Amino acid sequence: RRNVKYRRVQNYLYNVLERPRGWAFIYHAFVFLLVFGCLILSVFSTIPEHTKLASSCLLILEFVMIVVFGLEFIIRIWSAGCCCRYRGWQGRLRFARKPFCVIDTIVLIASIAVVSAKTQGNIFATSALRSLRFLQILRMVRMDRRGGTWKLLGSVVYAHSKELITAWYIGFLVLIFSSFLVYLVEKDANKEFSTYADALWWGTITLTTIGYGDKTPLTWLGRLLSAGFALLGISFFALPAGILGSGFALKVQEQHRQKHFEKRRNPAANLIQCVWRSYAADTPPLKTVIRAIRIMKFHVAKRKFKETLRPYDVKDVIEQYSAGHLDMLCRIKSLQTRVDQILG
Amino acid sequence: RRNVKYRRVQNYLYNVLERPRGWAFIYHAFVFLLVFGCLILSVFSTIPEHTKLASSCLLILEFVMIVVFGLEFIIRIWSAGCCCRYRGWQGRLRFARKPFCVIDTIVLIASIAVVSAKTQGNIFATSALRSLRFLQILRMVRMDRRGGTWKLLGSVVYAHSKELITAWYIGFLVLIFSSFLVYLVEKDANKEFSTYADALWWGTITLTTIGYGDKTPLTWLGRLLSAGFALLGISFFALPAGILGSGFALKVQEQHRQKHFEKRRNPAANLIQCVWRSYAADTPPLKTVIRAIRIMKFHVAKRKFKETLRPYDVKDVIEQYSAGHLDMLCRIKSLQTRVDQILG
Amino acid sequence: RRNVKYRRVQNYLYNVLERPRGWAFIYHAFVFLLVFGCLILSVFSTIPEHTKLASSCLLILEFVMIVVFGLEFIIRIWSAGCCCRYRGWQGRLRFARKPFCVIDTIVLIASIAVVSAKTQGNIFATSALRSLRFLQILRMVRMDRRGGTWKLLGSVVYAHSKELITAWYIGFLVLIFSSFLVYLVEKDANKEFSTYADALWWGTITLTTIGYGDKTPLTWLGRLLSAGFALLGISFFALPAGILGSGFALKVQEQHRQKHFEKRRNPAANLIQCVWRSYAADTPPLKTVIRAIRIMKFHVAKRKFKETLRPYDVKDVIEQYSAGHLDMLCRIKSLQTRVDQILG
Amino acid sequence: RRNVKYRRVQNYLYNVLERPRGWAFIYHAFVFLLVFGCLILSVFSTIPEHTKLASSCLLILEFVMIVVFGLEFIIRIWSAGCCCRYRGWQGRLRFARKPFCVIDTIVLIASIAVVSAKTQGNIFATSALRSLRFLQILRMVRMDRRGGTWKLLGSVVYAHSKELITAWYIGFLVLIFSSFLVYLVEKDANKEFSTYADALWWGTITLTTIGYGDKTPLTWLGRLLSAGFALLGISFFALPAGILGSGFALKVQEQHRQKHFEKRRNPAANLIQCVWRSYAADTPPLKTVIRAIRIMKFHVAKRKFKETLRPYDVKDVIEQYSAGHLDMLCRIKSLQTRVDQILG
Amino acid sequence: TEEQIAEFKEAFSLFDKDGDGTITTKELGTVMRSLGQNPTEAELQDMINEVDADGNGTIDFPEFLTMMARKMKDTDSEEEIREAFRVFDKDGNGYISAAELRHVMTNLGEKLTDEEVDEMIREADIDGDGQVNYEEFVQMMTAK
Amino acid sequence: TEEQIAEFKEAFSLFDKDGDGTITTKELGTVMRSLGQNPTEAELQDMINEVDADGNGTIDFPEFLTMMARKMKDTDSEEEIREAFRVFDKDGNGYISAAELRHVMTNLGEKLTDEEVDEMIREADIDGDGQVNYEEFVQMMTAK
Amino acid sequence: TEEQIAEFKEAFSLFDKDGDGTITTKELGTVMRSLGQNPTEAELQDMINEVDADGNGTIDFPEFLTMMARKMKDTDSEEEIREAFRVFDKDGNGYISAAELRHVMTNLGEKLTDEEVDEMIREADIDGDGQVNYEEFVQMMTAK
Amino acid sequence: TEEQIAEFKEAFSLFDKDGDGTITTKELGTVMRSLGQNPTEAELQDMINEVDADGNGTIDFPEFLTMMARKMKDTDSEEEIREAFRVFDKDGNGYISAAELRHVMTNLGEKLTDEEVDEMIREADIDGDGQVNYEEFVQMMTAK
Repeated sequence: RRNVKYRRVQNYLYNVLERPRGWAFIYHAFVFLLVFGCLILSVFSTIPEHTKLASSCLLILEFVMIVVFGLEFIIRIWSAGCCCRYRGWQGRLRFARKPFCVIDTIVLIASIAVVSAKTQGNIFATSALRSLRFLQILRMVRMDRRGGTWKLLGSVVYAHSKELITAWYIGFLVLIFSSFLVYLVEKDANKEFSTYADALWWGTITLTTIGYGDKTPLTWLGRLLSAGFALLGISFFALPAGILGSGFALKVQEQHRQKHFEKRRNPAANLIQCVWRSYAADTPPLKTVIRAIRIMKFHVAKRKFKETLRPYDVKDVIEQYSAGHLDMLCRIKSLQTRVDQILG
Repeated sequence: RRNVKYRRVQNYLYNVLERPRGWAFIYHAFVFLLVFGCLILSVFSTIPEHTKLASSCLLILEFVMIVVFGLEFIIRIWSAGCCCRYRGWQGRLRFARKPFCVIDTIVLIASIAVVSAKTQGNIFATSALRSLRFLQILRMVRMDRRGGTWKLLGSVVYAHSKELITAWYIGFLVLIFSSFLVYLVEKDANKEFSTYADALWWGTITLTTIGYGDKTPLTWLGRLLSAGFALLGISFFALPAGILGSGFALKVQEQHRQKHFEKRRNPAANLIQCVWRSYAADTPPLKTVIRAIRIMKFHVAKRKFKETLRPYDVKDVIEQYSAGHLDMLCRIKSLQTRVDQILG
Repeated sequence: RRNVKYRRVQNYLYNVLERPRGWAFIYHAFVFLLVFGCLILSVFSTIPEHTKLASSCLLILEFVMIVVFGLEFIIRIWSAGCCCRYRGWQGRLRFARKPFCVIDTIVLIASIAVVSAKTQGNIFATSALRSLRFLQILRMVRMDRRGGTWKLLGSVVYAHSKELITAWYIGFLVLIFSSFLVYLVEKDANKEFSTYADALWWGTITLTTIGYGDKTPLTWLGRLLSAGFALLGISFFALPAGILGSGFALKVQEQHRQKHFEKRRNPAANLIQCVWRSYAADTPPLKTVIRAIRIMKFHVAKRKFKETLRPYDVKDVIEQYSAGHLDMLCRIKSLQTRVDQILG
Repeated sequence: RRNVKYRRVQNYLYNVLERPRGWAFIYHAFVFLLVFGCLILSVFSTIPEHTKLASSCLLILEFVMIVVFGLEFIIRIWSAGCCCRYRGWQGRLRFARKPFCVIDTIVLIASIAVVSAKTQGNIFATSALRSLRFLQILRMVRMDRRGGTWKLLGSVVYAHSKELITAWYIGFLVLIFSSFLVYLVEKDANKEFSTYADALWWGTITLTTIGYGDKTPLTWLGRLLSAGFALLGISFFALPAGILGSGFALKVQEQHRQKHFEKRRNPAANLIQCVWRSYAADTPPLKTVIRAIRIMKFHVAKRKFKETLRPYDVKDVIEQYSAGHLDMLCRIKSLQTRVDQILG
Repeated sequence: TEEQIAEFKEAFSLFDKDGDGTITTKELGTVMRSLGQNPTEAELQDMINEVDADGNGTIDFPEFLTMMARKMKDTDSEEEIREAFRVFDKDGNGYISAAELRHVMTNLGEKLTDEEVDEMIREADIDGDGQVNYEEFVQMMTAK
Repeated sequence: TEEQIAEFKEAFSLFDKDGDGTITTKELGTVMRSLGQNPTEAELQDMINEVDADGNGTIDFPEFLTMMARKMKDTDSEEEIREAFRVFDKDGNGYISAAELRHVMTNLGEKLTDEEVDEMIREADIDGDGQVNYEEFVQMMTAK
Repeated sequence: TEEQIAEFKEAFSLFDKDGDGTITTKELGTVMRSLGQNPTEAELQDMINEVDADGNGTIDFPEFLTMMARKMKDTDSEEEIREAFRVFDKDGNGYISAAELRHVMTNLGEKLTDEEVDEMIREADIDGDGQVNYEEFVQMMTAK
Repeated sequence: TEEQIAEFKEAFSLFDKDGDGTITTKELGTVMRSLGQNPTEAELQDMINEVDADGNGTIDFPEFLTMMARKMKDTDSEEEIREAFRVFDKDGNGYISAAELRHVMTNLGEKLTDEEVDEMIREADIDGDGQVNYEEFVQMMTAK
């Protein structure tokens, strides 16, 4: 019973750590807050008036973070043995060779060295701690598995590359032209439109709707031109956010519809059954022939799985309809051929 | 005739109050304005120059609100007897046990106590009234039935959780990096970029397009970096609004298409007919057997209703197509089997 | 030949005026610019430094506008006789009874009276002209036929009423809470957060991303709270624009797909043919019976047209599929019944 | 072998230059940066304090740009001979007659003349160089083939013309009304709301969310009106960006679905085969008749290609379904006619 | 009034042919068979569904009286006929071409005899380069 | 308890008719054939799938005991019946019309005898202009 | 001109074979049957619809004269043939592979004899590692 | 090497049975008919399409040598088998239940004998409350 409970608790910990799902996310949320708090405290340590209490709080929270993080590292290393891929000392070393595991252990060691340096309290140590207080963000970086956020953003951006390039190109042209016209009408009356660089800064601040107010047109012709070009360029500069948001929402809807279905179940069952038959396969030459046939079927099932790796889409339903229509049509052709042979 | 008119007017009042539809919303709109007005007046009572007339208007409007609200409470309690679920004194007590009904009655009592305290006009009473003038907003809170707005927002946010997290994560990274670079290039020339916290405040104000103007880069390198990072981070920070708006619109379109259809009509008819048969069911042991059979059919119809609670979607139409295709194919298989038996 | 050319030119003018299409829009664009110019000039007449030349230009442009507009009014009245619905003096009077025609003629008369008053140049006349220079915008108002823009906006808003109400409600709650917290943390250090009304003004300016900068938090805790609540509430306040834009785009796509098809052609042909048969219908009692039958068919075709007034949608294609499936299934049922009778 | 390698390298260079795809875009990206850098340097040459080093850097970069650009021009002219359409000296002249090729060569000549004038260093030459430093942007302009960005923007804008006009019209009305009301309530207390033009400028700055802060309402009634009209008009002014972004995303999704399919393959094969048959076609009068028949089939295949130039859409799948349904129905009609003849 | 009701009663005498007072599918099927209109069960049932409102399949005498007492010269009839004609309009010029209408009437919808095609060609003005407006047609057929 | 189990055992004695202890498709098909209910293989198999959870096609005696020991007077039954009735509600007024229910019951869903239509018409109050509420019906049928 | 019209008339003499002056479905069906091209009613009717514009089913002599007097060496023909060839292009390199074209021509579209496959293989340059450009093919076939 | 090629040649001697050197549909259909595997034309043709790359329908001897010389103990095989097993995973706990796998193997996909079900039940550890991990199965079957 001891082995069963050991493996069950190991699997539960490996689940809550490496493959979060549902309430497990709670834990990660907690750790995120912790990291975030540290960052905030670091930001509050750069303010000369608040540096004292912020530094003390950062020391206490740095200790707490060290304890909790090392505990998490040890628990993750232990729970890596839930799956036999990382079982044993060799398997644990293979787990420790993962890039994010090595990133976590160097972050831990850097934090330990930071604590030791603060205990020493040297000037070079103080500069090193000020520089290395930023390393904690790497943990937050580790959260998205294999850069999922970056991959999703890149996929959506690349899908809409032409539209984004169009929006930015026309917005840049509008910016240049509007800045030049406002510069021409505002040269002599406004001292903040002395050069074209000033007008370009004003146009960038205006068409982005930032509106600092450090530069503003004072002449009425300048204000009319600013209003018209503001309407145009403001419409143009907000375009990328709308394009990307609508693309994200459409992708989410498509993923929901796709997930709703299920495709790889049959190829997975075929792979499992052919693997089982090949495993059970081992005159004796005829038995070896059967083994080869089973391995051949295994390779076919593997290729079918590989080709079904692609998710469902409109072409899949279209070709399913085509297959059904062709089957019906050919079967009715055979039926009427038989019926006319009967009549003939 | 008196009972019929009594029940009809009770149903009409219960409809306009508890289940608004069409012109009934007018009434609710009116009450909303009333509540809103009170809030505005309270806001105008905190201004020392306008506190006198605002307080007098708030007293008069508080009285009017008391009269109208108590009238609405009494009418709602009376109209709760339209449905037999809340008929009788026990049913009216059960209606009064509803959480929003008890919230409404404690709000009423608090307003009455506020009026009484103003009649007394004590200093502690004055502080209590200043604190409790905010309780009226709970009525406005009661409007969405069972937190419909919160549930809709949560559903849409959870559906797009990965995209929102991606947008916020990349925007936060852009904010950090841009603030650090602008801080580096603006340290010595600008006194409002003295610390990294100042640069972070500037970056938060800039990338959100708020643009207060209290902090702005003065160096030309700082302005170039600000322009580029402004374009990038501004695109990133507006992403959640676009994502959620497109998700809301897609959900509205899907709901329109779904509502267009009708699914639960047949299971509802089955439930009604089996309930009626079981009701009419009550050798005598054979009649009891028939009663048990009818209750069994009732349970099956109930389970069918429960499984059809889910609304229409792409899987429903796909499986309907699959059923139709399979029926056609099998029927033609039988047809050609018969025809080849005839020919054979 | 004179009558044919007369009617053709009348139809061409009525087309370019009342039912613009393609290059005809050019003309309307021109008139729009003219009206817009007048408005701009009026705006430039309120500036004391520019009032002289702006008033002179407005007089000249007012004359030009009078000439062109009266010409357009006369041409529209003349071209109303293209269709026999407005032919003759009675038909022209019926055309002149249209609400926008009477609006146009009162605008013309008001402009003529304005010119006459300027010729008189009285003080009361000057005030009347200053007040009535705004009436020209009614022409621009006349452009959308029967308030098409208002109807489209209302339809889309009503379709998304729940989502917009959710967005505004949660945004208002976030505004209230954030303003209260920033007021609490900014009471003693900032003189522009003296009262809660000041904090509410700041929150409204901030969460809308207007960012005037007249009120800004100076304390670091206030800045942190402002940043967090800014991210949240800014996401919330931009939601209605995204929701409505995505709704508009989805409606445009649906309208494109719907228009792509054609539904009312067959009911229109049925109506035309039954009208023709009834017209040609006029023993004699049997002929009267045939006339009654043709009028009966005409009423049926009219009802079919009325029910097909609704545009295509998902229910139409679904019911077409259902009809096709049922026809196939019943026909195959009959086929196999015949085949089993043959075998039996 | 020399000819084969010559043609292969010519094709590779013509591909990377005129028809970029994949890693070839890298090169274009590089050139874009170069052009962009020049522009930035020109902007930095208008600043009097930075004009010296910026001018020196612009001279060096102008030289580098000249060398690289002339090299690109020569390589493009040479690689134009990859396709036989531009082979030979006549073909190279025809290639040089392309509008963007002539634009590139006049840009090159203008840059050479600019360098020569700087070598001369005349005052009129200095003014000419200051004016003509902007010509480089024409290269960046050349990037989109035949104004693809402009055509895409125009198509999407025209598709959503009614919605954009509605949004702008209602936003303009809200702007006018809100500006007038704020002007009325702010006339006497605020010196920046002296005239209605000032109020219109404030409303334009506010409803666009620019928020310069140069004009802001100081009275509390003005602030309440500003808040309400700000919510309304801000929702209205951001509408075009959302509409156009959602339209772009929907168009991208539709293009993905359309591209997923393939339509013109069969008409292309038909055109190729009929062209081949007509080519091979050349009693002898009968052979000429066969040649005419093959040319007739070629014309039919050409017309089929022209009609299939239109991309896939909902009407195509609908008519495919209609054809399949009609084929099934008619075939079953024939089948049952035969079966009833057998039974009869 | 009296002439109208007399005509209605003398028509219904032949329509019903007995004291039943109701018209069945066969009751009017015989009428269309006498005129050679080739009645069909589907079209007759669709007509039946176009009169009744309860689905009982029987045309009530009060329902017939109510539905027939009113005339076809209604306000919305003009708009509906105008829209139906506009369905077959090219570029929205308010005219129906000779060739276009000749093709549409015979081919699209229920077929029409070419004799009646020559009839409506000669009924309208042959002048105007073979172009006829349809608004006057709607005006004259709405009020009869 | 004792009366309940005695009734259940005496009912299952006729339901099973032997010592098998399990009911097959034919075992209850004979029961419905005796009552003239016209049993069908598809509906019987759908009922079978509505009891078992393993797909073996046999109704287990412990499964029958568990599924039958509980009563139909559950809390969620009232809500489900209320929603089912609301499916056939017009404008959400909480009443079922005489004509509307008369049409729906006989036509929609499984057909019902007009005798039972008169039965439920006379069972409810004939007053109230022929309008009957259904909430009391749900209340009385949920708890029996 | 004179040679062209003489050739056209002597061809139409065999095409028509009498004084009718019009070609029916059977009129050219006999021509394709003489050459063993296996004419079909569907393809013949599709060809007929590809010439006429009124739908009457008869090819008018003036229509034939107009459609045939013009030549196939038009400007847009080059672009259309270029696009058709580009449909069967890999990576947009402007060349058609020997194996790719050999498979596509015989399998895709109307089948072609392998004899003509060897014919076009030997017609083009066998050098170049079995790769042939198609732009020159479009150039030579557009202007003949 | 020598043992491997000797085994391959002695297997292909029975596979081919003559000097043709190629396997047709009937050539292996006879092999599966001898073993009672019920060969089918569709599955045999699908297998044929799974080996060749030119579509000629003949399995080339060099193609067989290349495809067979490589072994199934590849790196991506482990990932593909892991994903296939994960397809039949509940809540992603990395284990396959006894009842779940027993139902899936026999019912879903190609049917399996219950004898082999008892075989794999007894092959794995009967302890652990009837739960068996599949990662070790992938590890042992990937490298054999």
